[PDB]
Amino acid sequence: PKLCLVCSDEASGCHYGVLTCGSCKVFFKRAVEGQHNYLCAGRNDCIIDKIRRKNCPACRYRKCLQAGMNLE
Amino acid sequence: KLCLVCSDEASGCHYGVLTCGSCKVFFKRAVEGQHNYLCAGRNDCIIDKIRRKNCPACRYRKCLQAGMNL
DNA sequence: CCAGAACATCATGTTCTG
DNA sequence: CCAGAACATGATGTTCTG
Ligand SMILES: [Zn+2]
Ligand SMILES: [Zn+2]
Ligand SMILES: [Zn+2]
Ligand SMILES: [Zn+2]
Repeated sequence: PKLCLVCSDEASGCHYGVLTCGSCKVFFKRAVEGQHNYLCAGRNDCIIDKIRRKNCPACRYRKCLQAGMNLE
Repeated sequence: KLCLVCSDEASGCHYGVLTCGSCKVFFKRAVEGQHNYLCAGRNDCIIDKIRRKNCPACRYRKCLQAGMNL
């Protein structure tokens, strides 16, 4: 098996340049195309795992960027 | 005038406390649903009009600290 | 005016299609 | 295999109903 570089769930494949799970793949594509602006309610360092990833879009988006996801 | 939980514009006195509509229904569903809420932070999230949706654990906790019940 | 239900929209995740 | 669209669903918020 292989892990999502963003949320540590089971990766489904290489998406947007990075190993990710399906949910993170479509989250990113949705985050980079739409207007959302996200606000972190903690300290910009929220725990993004399978359980908590939808708590903080802001921190999930940032982790997406830091892993190097991009549309091409 | 301001929701004690999220500082959004309150609507009336709900469950003991001046809160907004969204907080009223969140609180009732919280208590009467008993979901496993988990904070992604340190159990001290900021809860305002936007951030209240981020962390229902902290939101439900702040409701309690405000005095909401029944 | 307020509680509870009903409705409407959000946000997310799986599945399908190209 | 991967991207983009379509579908499915549970959480949130507003409106109606008692
Ligand atoms: Zn992921
Ligand atoms: Zn965060
Ligand atoms: Zn509120
Ligand atoms: Zn929290």
